[PDB]
Amino acid sequence: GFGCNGPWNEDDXRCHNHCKSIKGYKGGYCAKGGFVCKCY
Repeated sequence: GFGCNGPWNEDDXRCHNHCKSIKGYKGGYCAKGGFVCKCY
């Protein structure tokens, strides 16, 4: 996923910052297995 490329590399901060220039997302984090960039 976005930034979250697996449990060996969780870029919570490319995840938080794909979502966070897009109005609608205040942030995000690696949710599922370090692969899914879950944003809110």
